[PDB]
Amino acid sequence: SGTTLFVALYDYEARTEDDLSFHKGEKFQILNSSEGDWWEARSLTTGETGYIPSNYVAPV
Amino acid sequence: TPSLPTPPTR
Repeated sequence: SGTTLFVALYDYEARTEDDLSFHKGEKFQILNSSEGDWWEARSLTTGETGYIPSNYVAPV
Repeated sequence: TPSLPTPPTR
């Protein structure tokens, strides 16, 4: 309680080393959204952390 | 992978 999961709106294939790939519906906890467009996140599927394009997720 | 560098200014 007191936190929000995010969900992927679309599939995404990561292209750069620090980025996560994911499929539509995958759930995330956001770790840092303060440094621009690309948010640091943890996939709740894999447990991996990396950047995701913020326009590809929305709050649950 | 992914293999490409992440640009530091992104």
